[PDB]
Parts: sequence; C-alpha cells; structure tokens
Amino acid sequence: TTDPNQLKNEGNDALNAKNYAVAFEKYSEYLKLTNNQDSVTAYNCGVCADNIKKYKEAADYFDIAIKKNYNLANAYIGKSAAYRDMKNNQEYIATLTEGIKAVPGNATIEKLYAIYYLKEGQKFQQAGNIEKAEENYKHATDVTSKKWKTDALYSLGVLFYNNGADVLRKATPLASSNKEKYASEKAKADAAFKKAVDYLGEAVTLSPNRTEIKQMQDQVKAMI
Repeated sequence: TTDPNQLKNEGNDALNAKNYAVAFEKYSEYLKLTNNQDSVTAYNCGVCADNIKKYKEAADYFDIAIKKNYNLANAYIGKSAAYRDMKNNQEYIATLTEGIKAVPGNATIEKLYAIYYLKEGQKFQQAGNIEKAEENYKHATDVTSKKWKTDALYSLGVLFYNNGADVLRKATPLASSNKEKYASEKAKADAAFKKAVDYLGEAVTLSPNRTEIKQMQDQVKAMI
C-alpha cells in the first residue's frame, strides 16, 4: 500500500488482531510518510515496537508522542520501559526524572521513580555503602506522595540506626583499652543516631498511622 491513510487502517487492523509486527511495519511507514504528526499512532507504534523487541525504535516513537504533548505519563513510562528492556538503568531513571518534572504527582511515574531509588538504596545498604545508600533514599523523597516519602524516610532512619549500632558494637572493647578511639567512635554513633531520630521523626509526622515507625524512633532515642 502507498496511501498513508490506507497504511494507518492496515496497522489498526493488525493491532486489533494482536499482530504487533505488522502494526509496527504499517504505522512506522505511515508516520514516515506524514512527517510524524499523528501522536496517537506514534504512541501505538512505540508499544508495538517494544512488544516485538525493537527497543530503540520504541523510544523514538514514544519521543514523538512526548514532543506533541500527547498521553505524557504513558509516553514517558513507555520510553523508560524501552530503556529498561535495553538494560540501560541510567537512561531508565533519567527518563522517569524527565517524566516526574513534566507530569508532577502522576501516581504510576512516582511509583516507578521511587521504586528505582529505594531498590538502589537497598542494594548499597546491603553492600555497606552508607553514603550511596543515603544519596539514593534521599532521591526517593523527591516524590510528592506522603506515603512514598514516608518509606524513603523510614529506610533512612533504619540505615542510620544500623550504622550507629554497628559503630557502638565496635566501640565496646575500646572503653577500657583505647579511650581516645572510644570517644571518637561514641561521637560517630551519636551523630548517626541523631540523624536516624530526625528522619524517623519526619516519617512519623507524614504517616502517624505507621506505629512501627514511632516504635523504632523510640528505640533510637533510647540510644542517645
């Protein structure tokens, strides 16, 4: 077929039958011949491309929808998913970051953004990298959702509570053998516990129904 309207109708027929490869073939040709102006078809073409594993092509079509301000939350999610499928985490989170800036307070984009950073923080916390765990959990607090902010703050509270306890653990044998180092370690533990009390306090304020957060803040206060 040569007629662009015929190509779009053929692509619609293919999509209706779940033949994503034909729909991609017909829509991509239609968009090429009509100067990429139909954002509804561009969005559908991006989904079809991702379904047949043409990930770079998918990202290109979702970009058309984004530039035409069409179905923005879905177009950013689609573009991010294409980069996730290409196993490109940096472009995955960069796209979600652009999406949260364009459509603030979109439930699905905020969930993906926050899950990414909570998982990164967890990964660094498990590998004992406190500074990088903190950086990642702090990014998960950038969401507008009070619920998602609460669990990023609760994760920061636990991170610093565990760090202060670990420092206190290593300082016990020093109390009667190296008082110089004992004072240094005690001050480090105190600083960690004070950060923990403050992050947990912030979480309790946003989610007073989360009684376990209040209980953990009480445990940290008992260490100061």
